[PDB]
Order: sequence, then structure tokens, then C-alpha cells
Amino acid sequence: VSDFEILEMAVRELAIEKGLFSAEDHRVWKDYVHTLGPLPAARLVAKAWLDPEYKKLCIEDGVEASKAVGVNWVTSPPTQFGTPSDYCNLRVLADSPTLKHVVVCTLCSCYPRPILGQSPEWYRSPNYRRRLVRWPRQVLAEFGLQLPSEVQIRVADSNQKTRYIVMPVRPEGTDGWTEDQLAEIVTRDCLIGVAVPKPGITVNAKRPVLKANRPV
Amino acid sequence: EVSDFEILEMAVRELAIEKGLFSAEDHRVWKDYVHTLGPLPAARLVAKAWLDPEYKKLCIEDGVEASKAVGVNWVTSPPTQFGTPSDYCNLRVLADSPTLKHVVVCTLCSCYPRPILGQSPEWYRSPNYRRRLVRWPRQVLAEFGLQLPSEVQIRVADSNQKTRYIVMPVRPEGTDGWTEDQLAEIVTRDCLIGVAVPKPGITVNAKRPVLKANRPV
Amino acid sequence: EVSDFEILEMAVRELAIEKGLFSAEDHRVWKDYVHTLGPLPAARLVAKAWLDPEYKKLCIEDGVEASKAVGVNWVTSPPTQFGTPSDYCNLRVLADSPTLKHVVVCTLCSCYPRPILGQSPEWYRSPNYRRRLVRWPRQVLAEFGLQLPSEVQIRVADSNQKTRYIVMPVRPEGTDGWTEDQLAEIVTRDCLIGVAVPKPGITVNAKRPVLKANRPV
Amino acid sequence: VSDFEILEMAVRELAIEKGLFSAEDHRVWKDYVHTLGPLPAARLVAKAWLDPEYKKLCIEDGVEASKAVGVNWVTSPPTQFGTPSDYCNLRVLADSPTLKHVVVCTLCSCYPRPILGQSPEWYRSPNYRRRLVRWPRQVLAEFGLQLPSEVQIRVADSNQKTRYIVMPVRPEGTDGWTEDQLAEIVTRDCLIGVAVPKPGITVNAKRPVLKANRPV
Amino acid sequence: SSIREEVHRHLGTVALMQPALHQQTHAPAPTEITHTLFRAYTRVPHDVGGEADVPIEYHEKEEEIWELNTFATCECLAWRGVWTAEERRRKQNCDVGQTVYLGMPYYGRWLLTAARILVDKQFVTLTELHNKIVEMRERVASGQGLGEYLPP
Amino acid sequence: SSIREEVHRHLGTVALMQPALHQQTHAPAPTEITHTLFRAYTRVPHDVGGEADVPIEYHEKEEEIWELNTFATCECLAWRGVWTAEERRRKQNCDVGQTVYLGMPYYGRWLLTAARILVDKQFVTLTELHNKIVEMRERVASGQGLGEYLPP
Amino acid sequence: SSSIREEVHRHLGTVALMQPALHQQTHAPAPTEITHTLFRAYTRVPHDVGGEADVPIEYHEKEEEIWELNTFATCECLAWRGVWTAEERRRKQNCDVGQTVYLGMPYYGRWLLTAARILVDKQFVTLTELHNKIVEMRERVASGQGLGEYLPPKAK
Amino acid sequence: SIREEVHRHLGTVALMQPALHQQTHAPAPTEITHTLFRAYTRVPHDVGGEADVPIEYHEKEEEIWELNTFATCECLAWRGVWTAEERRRKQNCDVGQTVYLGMPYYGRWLLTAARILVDKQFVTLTELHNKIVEMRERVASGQGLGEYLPP
Amino acid sequence: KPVWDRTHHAKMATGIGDPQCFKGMAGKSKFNVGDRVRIKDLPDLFYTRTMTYTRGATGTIVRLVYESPAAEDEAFGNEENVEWFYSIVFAQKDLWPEYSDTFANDTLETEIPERYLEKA
Amino acid sequence: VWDRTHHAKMATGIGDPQCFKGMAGKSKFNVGDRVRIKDLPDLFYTRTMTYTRGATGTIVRLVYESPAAEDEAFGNEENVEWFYSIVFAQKDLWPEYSDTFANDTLETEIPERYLEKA
Amino acid sequence: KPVWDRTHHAKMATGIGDPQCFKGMAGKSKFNVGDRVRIKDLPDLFYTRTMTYTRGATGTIVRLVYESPAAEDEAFGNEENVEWFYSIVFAQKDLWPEYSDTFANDTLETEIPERYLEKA
Amino acid sequence: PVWDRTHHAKMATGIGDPQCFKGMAGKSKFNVGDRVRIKDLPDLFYTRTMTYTRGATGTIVRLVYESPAAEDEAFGNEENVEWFYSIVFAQKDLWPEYSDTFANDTLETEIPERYLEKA
Ligand SMILES: OC[C@H]1O[C@](O)(CO)[C@@H](O)[C@@H]1O
Ligand SMILES: OC[C@H]1O[C@](O)(CO)[C@@H](O)[C@@H]1O
Ligand SMILES: OC[C@H]1O[C@](O)(CO)[C@@H](O)[C@@H]1O
Ligand SMILES: OC[C@H]1O[C@](O)(CO)[C@@H](O)[C@@H]1O
Ligand SMILES: OC[C@H]1O[C@](O)(CO)[C@@H](O)[C@@H]1O
Ligand SMILES: OC[C@H]1O[C@](O)(CO)[C@@H](O)[C@@H]1O
Ligand SMILES: OC[C@H]1O[C@](O)(CO)[C@@H](O)[C@@H]1O
Repeated sequence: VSDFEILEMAVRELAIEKGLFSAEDHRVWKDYVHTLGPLPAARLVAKAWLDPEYKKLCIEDGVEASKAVGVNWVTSPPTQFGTPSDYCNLRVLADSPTLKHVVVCTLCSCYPRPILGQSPEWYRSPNYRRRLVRWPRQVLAEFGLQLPSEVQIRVADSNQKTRYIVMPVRPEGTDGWTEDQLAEIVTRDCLIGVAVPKPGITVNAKRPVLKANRPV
Repeated sequence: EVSDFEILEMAVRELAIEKGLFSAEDHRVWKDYVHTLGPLPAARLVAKAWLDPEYKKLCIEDGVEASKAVGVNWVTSPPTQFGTPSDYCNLRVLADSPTLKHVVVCTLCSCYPRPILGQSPEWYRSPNYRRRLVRWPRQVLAEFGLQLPSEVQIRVADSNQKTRYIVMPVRPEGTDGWTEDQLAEIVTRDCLIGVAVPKPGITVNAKRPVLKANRPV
Repeated sequence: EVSDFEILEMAVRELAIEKGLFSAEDHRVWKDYVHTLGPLPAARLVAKAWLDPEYKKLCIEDGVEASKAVGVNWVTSPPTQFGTPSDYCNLRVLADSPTLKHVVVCTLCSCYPRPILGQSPEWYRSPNYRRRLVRWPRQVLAEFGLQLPSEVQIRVADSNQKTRYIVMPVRPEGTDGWTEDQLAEIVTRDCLIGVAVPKPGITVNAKRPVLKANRPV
Repeated sequence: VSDFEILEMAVRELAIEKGLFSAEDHRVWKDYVHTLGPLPAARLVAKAWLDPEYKKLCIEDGVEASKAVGVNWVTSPPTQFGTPSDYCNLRVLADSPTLKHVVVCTLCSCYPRPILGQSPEWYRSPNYRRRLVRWPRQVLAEFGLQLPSEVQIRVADSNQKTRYIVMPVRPEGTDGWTEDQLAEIVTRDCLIGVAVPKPGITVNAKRPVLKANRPV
Repeated sequence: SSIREEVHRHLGTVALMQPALHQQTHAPAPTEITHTLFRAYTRVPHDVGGEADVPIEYHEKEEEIWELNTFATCECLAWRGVWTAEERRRKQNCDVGQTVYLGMPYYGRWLLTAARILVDKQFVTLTELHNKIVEMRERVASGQGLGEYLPP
Repeated sequence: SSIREEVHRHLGTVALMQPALHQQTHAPAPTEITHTLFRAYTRVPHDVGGEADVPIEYHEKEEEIWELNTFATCECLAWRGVWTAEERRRKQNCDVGQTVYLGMPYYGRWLLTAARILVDKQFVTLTELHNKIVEMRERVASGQGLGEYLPP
Repeated sequence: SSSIREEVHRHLGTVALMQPALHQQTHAPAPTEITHTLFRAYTRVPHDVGGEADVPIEYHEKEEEIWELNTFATCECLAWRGVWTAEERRRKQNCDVGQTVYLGMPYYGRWLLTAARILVDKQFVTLTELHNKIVEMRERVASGQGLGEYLPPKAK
Repeated sequence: SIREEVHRHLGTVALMQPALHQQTHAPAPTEITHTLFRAYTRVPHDVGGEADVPIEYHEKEEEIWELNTFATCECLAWRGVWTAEERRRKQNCDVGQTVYLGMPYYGRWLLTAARILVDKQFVTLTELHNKIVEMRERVASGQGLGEYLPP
Repeated sequence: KPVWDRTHHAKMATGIGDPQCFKGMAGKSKFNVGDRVRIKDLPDLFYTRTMTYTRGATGTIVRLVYESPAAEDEAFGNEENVEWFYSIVFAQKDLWPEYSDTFANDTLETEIPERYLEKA
Repeated sequence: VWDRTHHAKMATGIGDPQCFKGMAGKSKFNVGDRVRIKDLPDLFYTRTMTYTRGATGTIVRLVYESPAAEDEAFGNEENVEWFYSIVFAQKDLWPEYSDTFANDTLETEIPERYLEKA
Repeated sequence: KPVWDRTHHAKMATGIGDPQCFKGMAGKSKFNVGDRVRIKDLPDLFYTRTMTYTRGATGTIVRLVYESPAAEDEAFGNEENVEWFYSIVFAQKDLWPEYSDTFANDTLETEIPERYLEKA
Repeated sequence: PVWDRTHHAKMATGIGDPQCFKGMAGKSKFNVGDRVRIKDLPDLFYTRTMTYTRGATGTIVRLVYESPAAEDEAFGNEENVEWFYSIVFAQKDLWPEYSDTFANDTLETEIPERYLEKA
């Protein structure tokens, strides 16, 4: 057992002993977290690609649009007032032939957890947080993504209560595709903006995986 | 305001001359030779290559022989009559194409084709440029403001031995009917190194910060 | 120019007064009190102890009570009427002897017997002094010019809680018949800390480098 | 085998192959080194304590005095011109009731090998070389040695061709002692100056011993 | 491969030897603090955007059980009113100071700060926290197990 | 002596070039934190007794006007019950963290912490503190002067 | 504003100085403290930096100092006249100088020091002659008689 | 042992000592003051007077290779390959600041012994590189390596 | 000892959300979409969520995202004051001196509370 | 929210730590006892130096009663305990201490919670 | 006593050039254009011009550039042996593990003397 | 380029080093008792006159021997031989912080003639 596990046990037991939160509350939050994932966000993108009116809603009111995929930022979380850390102000950034977005939180790792799931380890790194806002073209290239020099690359720094998801442009070769087929290629990385959707690619690019001492 | 470097420079030069290692004339001659150096001959070679497919072939296969055409004989132009001691006599011209783009560096130091291109840029000598270009060329080139299609082969040439390189960029559009002087004019030092590409109307390296010397030449 | 520290000092003081945390008068009263502090009372306590065996016993057993004899009541002399907030009310006097010599430090910060001794020396607050004295007392004291027999017990007192100390060094040779004033005069601040011992003819701390303030009191 | 052992073998074979020195030369030197120790120096001190004339010789001509104890700085070494690194100019520093010496080589680890043996690991340390010359009283205190403030502590920095050995003052409680008895308490540390001879003490103060990977 | 692995270890290792003018700071006098240093020292640790950094091969990391529990604890504490997320960010990403901010792990700071809020708002005394840590250690040592981390 | 001054300047300067294996830490994973490092990182900054340090020629230092004013402020805040000296030491000598603890000046920490207590116990909002700082700067620049630090 | 932006960029650079690290000073450690990895790193040839991670920097040009031009000419003339070949220079200048000087001193500073070095190493001048020439040169400057093209003599 | 952990702690916290760490990447001449110039061009072995901390001095067992290196260096001098002063200059100064303090005492002796062979051309660097390979292969093939490793 | 209200936030935000629960509390916005604003370099002692890299730079307001107490206040338990938050777009060249003209259209969007804005 | 008169009302005319006198009850140890310092967790705050942990010393005086700094520094003064001045032999703290200075000592104060009979 | 020949290089290269002055001194080349070779990780103590980043990697010889003494020997005044130098092209992906497949055609060309090569 | 590997041995065998250089320095410039100041000569590449002694004044207590200066010997130049002196410095003249309590402490070391000038 590590010092972190000893302290985690200590803190949790004390909080419960003092009635700050119950054993039930803790299990409730972990269960909620287990219900999270990137699929809802991917489905929102697919729906937007297939419905111009819904796409308009996504761009103007991400919070309202999110209800279409079952994620109500206010009532879906156990709190019934949005998660304490993700809040209730989702904005959807729509890429276009002349605009491509990528998201970061230079101050920490603010992420749209309710609709996208948990944040990637690299997304929380001081490295990504220092470099993306200043050398987005270079960082994106490292991720294997390059866009025309005239295209506007916009870096969104989620430094306050707004959380973002990127709605990439629908890629070529998906004519007649169903909502499920389209959502399938809209990976987590696509929703962050470090990658774009491509037919046949249904998982994030393979990267080294640091193992945990005692994984969940 | 004489620095320790200026004191030592005088000491070394006077001692070498006093001991007869090299003459005062040799030193003046080398400085004058260096003063005649620059990027014009190299730019001229590129222009001629663009204007003559046969000369271009020569450039690609025999840089040393092709160099003679722009007044730069790597063996006899230098004061030594055996080429400069540090640049040697094996110039190779790297020809870019619609599917190939070259950029040059010397990770071990700052080897540069001085006889035909002049003195090396300060940044070219930097440990930073020398550490990064070979590994993250796309990223470094973007910093310089240059980006190529992902399918295009970017080739980094690391001049680590006796060969020195100059880059022959692809001829840009918008130059039909241009004369040799017109074309040579847009082939800057940066284009010859590979961190930039020739563009009509652009006849000088991209402006960047200039660190001033204490006592400039 | 005013420093960032002076700007912030003014900001904090004005806000505190404005919010009624403490009064403008409180601040002046505290500075006045601080201005009356110094090593003189502590030096007199030592002199009186040397001249009165019973008072010395009192000093060793009850520093707080003994301090009253030199006009320093740890509870009522400060403006609070409950002792200074930071120095508290538990002064202990460490009596050196032919087989014991004390030196004081506060490894955790710079706790000092301010009410009876004044403000702490800059070096006393240094991480350096706080790191080394408890472990290499013989070496640090030697640096200060003080050395004692190897058999003598050097005791380092680390004032880490609410107790504050002052060292009562042994009376030096060559002071036969000296009055209280004469004896107190040679008990300097440094003697009361323990980094020096009293010597006839020496009435000031050993001269050492003095770092000047940008804007001194 | 370590990188050091690989290189040592390479250098040795290369030197012998090129005829720079022979295998026998190497063996002869290792054997010579193996014979070196503090005994000769200890005896020199003991002899000086018992012979006023010899003491004066030690103080004025260390090289000449050294012969009296079997160590000829010129002829004892295999070269017959002194060891290449210790040279032939030994000086004996005589302590007195008002003078006490301690030796160091700030530039490296010059040591009177012919008459004293190999240098201690700590003697060669950058730490000892930085501090002794400036804070001798403090360093000696660390070694457990302290002298009256009025006594002149003199640090000798062996920076050129002279090597030193310290002749400490004869300690009390040694009346009637024979030469070998006296030499017995004159340890290596006493000859360096970080310790003084004491009746009953015949070995250097015990201190931590870092073990070698492949010793003996 | 084995050669390439040694090559890469070397490229990373030499960075440790990168020359520098290393000036240790030991409580320097006010006169040694320029406005530039004052701003750098009093900076808010989490504000790193724009700082020069090198390229690194980004990796994903497996979630530790204690990390998931720490996350749950922090959101539960906010959910139940002990603090708001902003109070957490300020205490967790700024108050911890420059050294801990970059020397310790992400969730390590979350955990330390969760313990911190309990003490700072006096829901538990530091003594209770210290005694509790002793309790967890003895629980492990006595072979009674530690939650889901170690069976008895 | 000019030469001696240069010699001592040299002896102090070469320390900057002392070789070392300098390992930058950028939020390493929990698996990279040993118990020894955990204890060193979560240490209480003010506890330095026993640490190896070099000999320094100790100096005295004149009191800055602001240092005296800072001292009086901290004692008055305690006098009037805003905090006890122990609360001050904990916040001032420990909570400031390793970097600020040794990088900033002694009284700089006292002052920063006096500002801290006002905000932490909500006697002033952080906004009021930020605003007061702006006003003070403008006061200085306008020629209006600044207390006993700068005459108008 | 420009003033504000300058302070911002000065700040972004300054904080790098405070980047936390585990700084382990090395004081002649025992052989048992040297791993193969460390051995290869310590015995590395300093000039071989290709591939090492580094940050982006706004590359700049730099005017040529008069002493740099003279140094360049001296180094090529020494090679021209057989004192050394360029490769001998590179080995001495970019490698033999060692890690610290290699990155701590200026590019041409290493050229110059190494030009002085070759004179001594091949015994074309004794170190004594070099030290003596430097002493005389310093006096020349301090006295006011000027120093070549670097400083004119004092006038009226 | 609690005391063991205490002393381990006291030594470990030194790694975290705050500092203004300024990396140097071939700075321009205008960034070099006379003070820095003297510090960079200093002879590494001249450490007398530099501030340092107290350390519990220890003795160290002799490595077989250290014994052989010492004998090799004295034999090279004995046989006129160099004088001890030439060795000191090359070993304690020419190695440079980083190696001077980063490597072991005898490690520098050894590196310098190999250096003199190459610098005075008694062996080419190629012969040295080849010999190193030969030693490694000898070990790998299981043929042993002198008194360090039996066949 | 002090007593902390652990039910306040929930009572206020339940069924409404954060920052929805602060809507209308900031009053009239000082700026509007399309306005050009410069970022004031307000003191950042102890806390701020207006990145240093934005200080003194000028951008365009593209949206009034919501109303909320400034983080500088919320992070210290002070929610009595609410202000407007704006999403501002900056041209990359106005933030980083080295940004290449080749990528002339690149931008950066982030949110800043009204207190940091001044007409540009 | 914060009581700014409690301390003054309690300590005025009495002093600190005098105002806590008698609140600790009976002392667990007495002058002369040999005690070892428990290495209690030190997270966030402590005034019991790391260098004393696990070391054994001699109690030479019961200096006063007062809430531990670990509690006082966080506004928790409900509990008061005895403080003891303890003397340690230098050699028991520092492994390298010289036998030449075998009589050297270090004295510092530690609250009852860190003590256990030696 | 040591005397250095300061005229040897000039007499040999004057009117010919370097490395032209070494032409034909290497004999027959061990490799030819098109050959796949792996870079041997030879000891690099004191000096080398075969970058660490190429060790153990496999590339394609695209040109026999010239003959010349190895820098490892020339840099120490040993010019008795001359060997062939080859210009080799490496796929970036074979040098840097993190290179992106998006830039699958990127390469690196550099020169290496015959001693460091072995058939792939 | 040939190096003479027999020179040193032929010169020093049966005599010793520095004995083999005796008489080659001629008349000494200084004598026992002389007060001398250490010149801060350039230390580029090599020196055996520690930086901590530069600019300090000491007392010559002995002319130890004659030998080529290390500055020359370390680069194979032994044609010139000079006198070496053992010099005693008062610790307070070297270290500003040295305590007056230890007013008699000293430091003795050797320095070749080239570094000395009459104080
Ligand atoms: O920090 C380790 C880094 O350096 C290498 O080992 C060599 O360049 C890389 O592959 C890795 O990303
Ligand atoms: O050393 C860092 C210190 O500051 C905090 O992170 C925040 O106040 C503390 O818990 C810790 O003790
Ligand atoms: O309490 C921690 C305090 O000191 C620094 O450590 C950490 O960022 C300050 O900014 C903070 O206010
Ligand atoms: O920092 C000033 C002091 O420290 C040194 O530079 C190095 O020990 C000394 O010579 C000087 O007295
Ligand atoms: O050249 C200096 C550059 O790097 C920084 O200091 C840090 O990233 C920048 O703000 C500046 O533009
Ligand atoms: O040439 C030898 C000199 O140059 C270096 O190797 C590099 O600057 C120095 O350490 C040494 O003193
Ligand atoms: O107590 C501090 C401990 O750590 C060191 O300074 C370094 O390892 C030790 O010698 C000492 O025992």
C-alpha cells in the first residue's frame, strides 16, 4: 500500500465519520462516473451532421442540444444542479472548411465530463497546457493532424465555467451513413480536437499506456 | 570596453604571426576572401538550374562541377588552392520536387557551404536548431512559417562529414518568362538552407530579431 | 522608487484599519513599544545575577519573575496586557557554568525573547544558522570566534515552542569589584544569544558585515 | 564487469602491445605499492622524539632523514629516480606547543606515498580539498581534534613537488616508552594532521567504509 | 532495438547534465528581489499557458483505484457543501505552491487538498487527521487489510 | 584589494557551475513517487534543523521601514484577535510552500501572509485586496506620494 | 500595451528559472555510483546533440563581432598553413572542451580558446608565452595606448 | 529504523532546495561578463576555498581496476610516455568541469591514461575503439576478462 | 468556532444549475458582442483565472456566455457579487510575437469576467 | 463569523501560556524520565522537529500547559496538554558526532503527545 | 623535440582538393548504392561523427560520396587509412518512435564511413 | 612526430626529481624572510598557484628547490627552470571572515618565482 492509499482511506473515513458525505454518496458518485463515456458527445455530432436545425441548436445552445443525447447537464448528475466541477454551460465548437478547433485548459484540466467522460492523462499534463495555446500547429502535427495554412485554427482555453466539445466537419466517404455509423468514427480525440474523424477509424490513435500500480 | 575575447584574439593572432605559423598577409587575405562571400552565387545556380534542365541534371549529380558556372570553384576560389580547410570540396545540390522538400542542418556543429553561400546564420549554429530539426522537422519548419502537404517527403540532410549542401527549391508559380536575374533574386539564403521557399515579390530573408554585437564588423 | 513590498505593506495596513481589525493608534502604539526594546534589560539581569546568588537562583528557576527586576514584565509591559502575541510569557534563563555553555537558536523560524532582548539579528533568522547550529555547534561557534574545552558541555537550546531563552554566561575574569553598570556593559546581545562570551573592554557585538536597507528605519 | 574494468583492460593491453611498458613493469609497480604503508613515517617520528639531532635533520632535510627509516625517495621506488608522481622532496612539519600542522592538496591528492602509503578516500575528496584551507579549526573539530585558540594551526597545501608528513608533539604518559612503542601510536591520521597521537590508540579513528564492487 | 532503446535512454539521460548557472536561494534580502522576481514568485502556480516546453510522446495512464476514490471524494465534498469546485481549484492548483504543484502527481494534489479542506474549515482537527493516518498504518501492519487496496 | 575582491567573487561564482544531475519534475505519475519522496514533498517547510549547509560570513541587516510596519501589523492583528501567533507561523512558514519559503525574503513572507489572513478569514475579499493594490500603485504614479516611503 | 506585453513575455521566461526539479549535485562519486547509462552519458562526445528534446525559440540573427571575424580567419589560416586540419579543430573545439564550456560559452568563444589551445598543445608557443602575451595585452588596454582596431589610443 | 528514515529525509530534501536555475545554451558573447569568463576558463582542479558542507568522511575499499589504473599511470610515466605534471594537467583540468566532478577519481585517471595513448599517437583512436570492442566480445563469448572475470 | 453553511449552494442551484442560478444578478452588461476590448493587467496575488498570456492584449467579444461571481471571489467563498463573463477571440499574432504570418488566421478563444475588460 | 475577543478575554492580566494552567490535568511524565520521540504524522504542520524523531532524551522540566501547536495553529484550542523540556545527547541525534565532545547536548520542548516511556 | 609537418596537407591537396586528394586510396567499396545497411554502435570514446541517434538503425545507401580518412582518425592526425563514405537515407519512423504515420514519407539523409556499416 | 621516451629517465636516474634541476635556475630573485605578493597571472589552461592566493602577501620561509614551472612541465616544456618558494600566509589575509580569536593561524604552500613580486 502506498502513502496515497493510506491518506485516501484516512480522508474518506474522516469525511464520513463527520457526516460531510455518506458511504452511499461516495458509491453513488463512482457509479455515476462509471456511466460516463465519449459516446453521447459523438452522437450529438452525428445527429448534427444529419439535421441542419439540430446543428444550429448545438452551436447556439450546447446545453439544450445535449438533452437530445440524454445528457441533461443540470439533472443527469446526482447533484441535480450539474456536477460541482463541470458546471452547466456546454458550448459546441463547429469546425468548417475554414475553421478547426482544438481544446485545452491551461489552468488545469477542465473537461466536459458529463457528455464526454474522464479526461486523458496527457490532456492534464503541464506540457500540453503550456504548449497548445502557443504552438497549436506544431502540437497538432505531433498528434498527426495538419490543416491548410489559410484555415483558421482556433484554440479554445476553457478557463472559466464553460466546457467545450468539438464538432468536426463530416469527412468524405460517409454518404448514406446512419447516425450510429457516423458517431462511431467521432472518437474522444476528435471531440477534443487533436484528431479528425476518418472512415474506418473507430478508436483513438494508439499511444503508450502508463500502467497503474493498482488499477480500477 | 574591451572584452576578454578581444584581448585573447589579439594575443593569439600576434603569437601566431610572431612564431610564423601564418603571415599578417594570410590573415588579411582570408578576411578579404570571406568578405567576398554571400548567397548570390548559390541563388544564381538555382536560377540557372530552373532555366536549363541540362544544367539542373549537372547540379544534382556534380555540385562541385556545377558550382564553377556561378564563379565558385571550390578548389581554386579559396586562398589555399585546395579549398577552404573547413568547408572542403564536395558540394551536393539537393533538388526539391513536388514530392520532396529538403532542409539542411549540421547537428554536430555548423558545417555550411560557405564558398557558395556565405557565412552561416546565428540560429543555424544554435544547439536548439541542431537538436530539433532532425527529429521534429515539420514542427520546426512551421515555426519558420513553412508547411508542406503531409504526403510530401520532407528530407532533413545532416551534413556531418565533408559534404556541404545547398537546396534547390521547386520553382514557384507566377514566374513564367522571368529572366535569370528575376529568378535568382527570389532565392534567398533561407531558401538555400531549406527553412523557406522562394516567393515572387520576396527578395529578402523573413525578418526576425537581430542581436547586436558589442563591436560589429 | 517604491518596492512591491512597500506597495503591499500600505495596502494591507489600510485595509486592516478600514475593516476595523486594529486601529491606527494600535499600530503606532506597537511601533513605539518596539522602539523601546533592546538588549539592555537582559544585560542587567545577567549583571544582577552575577552580583546576587539568590537572584541568580530566581533567574534559573523562574525567568518570568526574575525579569520583573529589570523592568520587563512579560505579561504587562507589552501593549496587549497578555504578553506579545509572538513572544509569549515563558522566559527561561540558561545559566552557563565551568562545565556548561549554552547557545540559542530556533530551527523552525526565529523565536526570540524580544520583550527583554529586542529584535533578532538578521543571521539568527537565516536558514543557514537554523540548519547548522543544532548539529555542528562547535564549528559554528568557532566561526563566531568562540571555542570551549572539549570536556565542557555545549548545550544548544532550540526554542521551538512557547519558551524563549537568554543566556547567562559565566562572569569573566578581570572584573573584580566591578559595579552592576560595568558588568552589564560587557554583556552584549551576542553574549545573550550564546555566540559570544563577555570580555572586559568589549562593550559591542563583534563587528561584521552590515547589509544596508533600501529605506532604513 | 563494469565499463571501467573493460577500459582498464583495453588500456593495459594496448600499452603493453605498443611496448610503452611491460607486463613485468606493471607487476613490479603493483608489488611496490603493496609494500607501502605508514610504519616508516611513524618510526621517523618516534626516532625524532628520542633524538634531538635526528629531529633537527627531519625539520631541515626530510629526504635525508627518511633514509634512517629505510625509505630512500630516490632509490626505493622501481624507477630509481623517485616515483613519477610523489617526486623526491619530502619535508617534515614539526608541531610544537605553539604550532600544529595539517596537510591537504587542494589541487588533487598529492600524498607522501613512498613513506606513508596510499591516500585515504576522504583526503582526495573535493570537500576536504575545498574546506580545510579555509575552515581548518572547524574541519579538525569534525575529526575530533581541537587546539588552543592561541596555538598556530598551519595548513600546508601540497601544490607542487613537495610532500609532507606531520611530526606531532610527543604526548604525555609515554615516559620510558621504546621507539617501537612510540611509533605505534603515530597513526596515518596523525601523519596527515587530522589527529594527534594518544597512548592506547594504535589505529585511525573508526569511520564508515564504502565497499568496492570488486576489491581485494 | 536493444541498441535503439539504449540510444533513447541516452538522449533522455544527457538532459540531466545540461549546463546551467544554478543559483540556490536561501531567504535573500528584499534588496535582492526585483519586480520581475516578485511577480514570478507571487505568481499563481496553475497559470502555465505560453511557457516554453519540449515535445514529449503523450501517453494515456491507467486510473489508480485511489485516484477514482479521490475524485469521488472531492466531488462528494462539493456536492454536500463543504466547498465549491472553485475553492478546490484555488487550494489544489495554487495554494499548494510551486514545488508541490509540479513535483507531486495530479491526483496526489487532489488528495492532499481534500485532506486540507477538512482541516482548514475545522471539520476535523489536524490531530484527528494525524491520528487517523496512524490508524490506517496500524490497520495495514496488523494485517486487518485496508479497504479495497489490501485484503486482511 | 581589487584582486582579492575578484578572487572572492570567483569563489562564489563557480558554485553556479557545480555539476549536478538536474531532473526536472513535471507532474510525475504516482508510480514515480517513492515513500522517501512523498515524505520530502509533504514536509513542513520550516523544519530545517540538521540539514547540511555551508559556512557563510554572517551579516547584520538594517531594518526596512516596511519591515517594521509589517511586524507591527502582524502583532496588532494578533493583538486584536484576527489570529494567534501560531496560526501566523503555520501560514507564514509552512503554507507558503518550499519555493516561496526560501526564494522570497523573511519579511516578504510575513507581509504576504498578513494579506493572506485578511482574505482567508474573509475580512476583505480578494477583489478588495487587488483593488487596493491598484489604488496604491496609482497613488505612487500620480505624485500623491506613499506614506513614509515616498513624499508627494 | 507594449509595456504590459513585454512584462508578460519577461514573466513567461522568468518562471522557467523556478521550474521544480530534483537537483543532485555530484561531488566525485565512487565508481559504484556510476551505472552504464551514466558512464555513456559522461563520456559522451559533447557535440552530438541531434535528437535531444528542446523547446521552441524565436530564432534570431546576430551581428558578427570584429573579434569573431578575426578568430574565424585565424582558425582557417592556421589550418591553411598546416598547424592543424579542420577535423582536428572540431574535435578539440566542439568536444575536448567538455560539456560545461561547450554549452556555457559562446560559439566563437570556443573557436578562439581552441585556437590558443592548438598553439600550446603542439608546442608552437609555451603556455608561459601565452600567459605573458595576455598580461602585456591587458596592460596595453589599461594604459590607454589602445588595442588594435578594438580601441583607439587616448587623445587629448 | 526511524533514525535511518530521519537521516534519509535530511539528505533527500536537499534535492528540493529552491534555486534560480538558468540553463545555458551557447549564449552570445554579450552575455559573458569578465566574472563569467574567469569562471568558465578556470582550471577545474583549483577548488581551495570554495564553500561546501560538512560530510561524514569515509574510507573506500580499493577496486582491482583502480589498483591497475594507478600502476598503469605510474608505469607510463616511468617509461617516459609522460611526466606526472602532464598527467595532472590532462586528468584534473583538461577533462572539464562536468566530468571533473561527475565521474569518479580513478575514473578520470583511467580515461586520461587512454587519452595520452591517443593524443601522443601511440595508438590510433580506431585501435582504442577496436580494443574496447574486443574486450566486450571477450566477456560476451565467455573467454573471461583478466582477473576481473574468469573464463 | 465558525459555522459553514453547507446547504446554501444546493438550495440555490438545485433544479436550476450553475451558472444558471446567477442569471440576471449582474445587471446590464458593460460590453456587447462585437466590442473590441483590452485585458487589464489587474493584480493576480493569490488567485486569478485570467491567464498571464492575455494581459494587455486586445480581442473581440464574440459572446456573453453567462453571469457568475468572479472566480477570484467564488474561490474564497464570496458570492455576493455577480458579473458578466465574455468569450473573447484573440489573433494569435497579438499574443505571441513569433507567430508566423503564414498562419495569419489562427486565433485563441477564452473567457474573461467583465472586471478585466476595457474598451479597446 | 470569527470571535476576535476570545483570546484577549482569556489571557488579559494572565498571559500565554499562563492562561492554560491546570487545563492539562495530571502530567503523564515527570522530571528525570527517559522518553523516546514518537514519529507521528507531520502532514501540514508540526513543531516537533524531524531531527528528534525516534530519539531518546531526558525530561528536565515540565515547562507549562498549552494546546499543541498542531491544534492552536488551526484555531483548535479545546485540548490542552503538558509541554516538556527534553535534553538529548548530541551523539544520539547525529551519527557523526565526535566522541571528543561527548558531553554536548541539545535541549528543546515537546508536547506530551510525542512522548512514550523509553 | 616533437616536430610537426606543416606542409604535408598542402603538398597533397593543392590543386586537387579535399577529399579529392584521397581518391582511390580506399580500394574497392564494401557496399554499393541500393544496399540496406545497419549502423554498428561502435565505441565513441573521445570522438565520432556518426551521431548517436543513428546507432542500430537501418537505412538505404543512395550514394558513394567520396573516399577519405575517417574523422575518428583525421581528427587525431592519423591519415594513413582511407575508407569509403556513404550517404544513407533513413525513414524518420525508424529513428524516432513517436514519428506520426501521417508523415509516413519523411526521411533523414546523412553520411557515414564504411567502418560503421553492416549488411541489414 | 616522435616523442622522446628516454629523456626524463636519463636525466633523473640516480639523482631524483627535482634534484635533477638543481643549479639550473641561477640566482634566486628572492630570499628567506622576503615579503612577497602573488601576481594574478592568467590561469588559462593550467596553473598550480591556487586562486585563493592571488593578490595576497606572504612571507618566504624557504627556497625549496629548482624546477621547470608546472605551467611548462605539464605541456612538455622543460627548457626553463626557476626557483620555487615555500610561502606562509596569515589566514586573515586570505579569508575576510577569519576570526581574530585564531589570530595566529597560517597557511603554507609553494609558488614558483614567476608569480612573485616584492610586497
Ligand atoms: O524522456 C524520454 C524521451 O527521450 C527518448 O528516450 C529519446 O529521445 C524518447 O523516446 C522519450 O520520449
Ligand atoms: O508545502 C506545501 C504546503 O502548502 C500547502 O500545499 C497549501 O497551504 C500545504 O498543505 C503544505 O503544507
Ligand atoms: O498559501 C500558499 C501561498 O503561497 C504561495 O505558496 C503558493 O502559490 C502563494 O501564492 C499562496 O498564497
Ligand atoms: O559570497 C561571498 C563569500 O563566499 C565566497 O565567494 C565563496 O566561499 C567567499 O570568498 C566570500 O567571502
Ligand atoms: O524569446 C523569449 C520568448 O520565450 C518567452 O520568454 C517564454 O515562452 C516568451 O514570452 C518570449 O516571446
Ligand atoms: O583546454 C583545456 C581547458 O579548456 C577546457 O577543456 C574547456 O574550456 C577547460 O576546462 C580547460 O581548462
Ligand atoms: O542527517 C543527514 C544525513 O544525510 C547526509 O547528510 C547525506 O546522506 C548524511 O551523512 C547524514 O547522516
